[PDB]
Amino acid sequence: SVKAQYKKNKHRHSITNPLAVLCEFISQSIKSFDRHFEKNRNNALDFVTKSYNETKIKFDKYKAEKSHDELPRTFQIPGYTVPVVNVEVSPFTIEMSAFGYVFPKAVSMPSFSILGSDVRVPSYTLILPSLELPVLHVPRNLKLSLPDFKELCTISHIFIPAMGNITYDFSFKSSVITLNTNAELFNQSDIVAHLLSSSSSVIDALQYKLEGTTRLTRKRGLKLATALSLSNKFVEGSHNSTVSLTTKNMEVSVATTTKAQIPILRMNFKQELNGNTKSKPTVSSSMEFKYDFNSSMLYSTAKGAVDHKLSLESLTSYFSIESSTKGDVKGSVLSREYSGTIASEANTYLNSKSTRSSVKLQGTSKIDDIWNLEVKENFAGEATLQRIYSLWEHSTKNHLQLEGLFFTNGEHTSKATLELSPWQMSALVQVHASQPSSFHDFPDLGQEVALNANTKNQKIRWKNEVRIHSGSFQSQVELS
Amino acid sequence: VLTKYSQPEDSLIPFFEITVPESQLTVSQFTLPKSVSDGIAALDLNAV
Repeated sequence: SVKAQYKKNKHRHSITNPLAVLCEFISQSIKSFDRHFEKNRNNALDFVTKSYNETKIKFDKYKAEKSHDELPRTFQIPGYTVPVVNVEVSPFTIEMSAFGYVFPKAVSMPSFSILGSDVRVPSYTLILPSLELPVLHVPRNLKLSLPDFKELCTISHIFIPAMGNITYDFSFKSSVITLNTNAELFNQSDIVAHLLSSSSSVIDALQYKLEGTTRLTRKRGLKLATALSLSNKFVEGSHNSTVSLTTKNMEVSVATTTKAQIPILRMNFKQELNGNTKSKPTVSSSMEFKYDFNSSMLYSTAKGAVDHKLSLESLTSYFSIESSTKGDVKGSVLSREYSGTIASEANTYLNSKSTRSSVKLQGTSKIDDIWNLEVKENFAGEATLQRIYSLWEHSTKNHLQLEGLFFTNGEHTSKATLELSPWQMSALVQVHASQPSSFHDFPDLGQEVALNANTKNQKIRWKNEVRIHSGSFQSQVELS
Repeated sequence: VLTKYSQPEDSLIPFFEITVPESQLTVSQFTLPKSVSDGIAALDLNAV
């Protein structure tokens, strides 16, 4: 039996969209334009007054005007009407000064009458010096202001459908398997979706229950809450998502918990993410995972957990980001132990004056109790407006072989840094930390570099030392 | 801003050292996604 009916409702809810927000913003822009017009007219007047003073002597005093006179230019555009668009075009008059050459003449105009408002015809009043007299003066005090556009500030519709309920039920019958899933969706104005899947069978795995409800409300902004639960023998799924908008603040939370029931490999994981923004966003990130493994046939078993925590703080005063993770695992293989544990701390700091970031690592791990001590791959850095400092890859290592005659090697660098300040340049470097061992007394090394500069006070020290087998070497160089 | 006549220890050369003393500059606060205006126009982002 299959049902897919739909009581059709073709109506909608038309929410008027308030374009008035733009209608005031454009007015603010026009205000700025008007004041800038005043300033520009001031700047032009500064030149125009001097130009009038210059011209006076040539034009008004000396006989250089009013000969072969020309009538003032006045252009009239007759009015018009457009019934289809319902637009009344008022007559438009444009004037130029006949004296001189095409110099502007004062003009004023209203706007045309139109049906609807997609654009407002610009009415303007323009006053400028006329060359029909030698007198030139700019009306800074009369700034030009166009009519701000009101593009139907409230005539446009956000559509919220009035659809009826969507119903779909699936049901099948049989001796061994029985399935009945119902999905119901409600769309009056908000969204409420619920799903129910029912499976019954003679077989254990084929029998289960799944339930799902998703609820979104829009009357006062989008506020959603989704919860899912699974009832299965081998899978236990719990999932929780809820995004809520209270018309001012933003809440997000993810609470998912699900665990696997596989015999040989039992697993459990868990998700937490709660991004919240009351005034400054605050975000919590904690990821936790567990795993239980055992392969009897392979005689290999291991347990561990990889878990992470991220703290993020984007405060206006400063921005702090903190992250650290722990890769943890223990196991045994063919009666030989598998060791692994990785820990890291990442720390970054930012600010207008100073920023810092130091991340520490421990790769500590070993296989069958061999080749151990993966340690200290850390760094540190700091930057302030006053100075600069750096420490990069100080480390330490020592790895042992448990076969043969237990050869060892753990070569690594020693700490070495750099500090910079005004008038002072200091650079110290110590490196080559090595591990001698069997087979002719493997190398033992080290190296010291010292640089200190104070302009004419330049001191440089260098030293190398080498030890191997039955010989050794040491070199020294000094420049003071 | 000052100028000092000095004979540095690290340098045998006599010098006039023009020194600009440290300066702390106060950046005024400001509003963000509440309502923003820059002297040309004002927009209400919450209204938007």
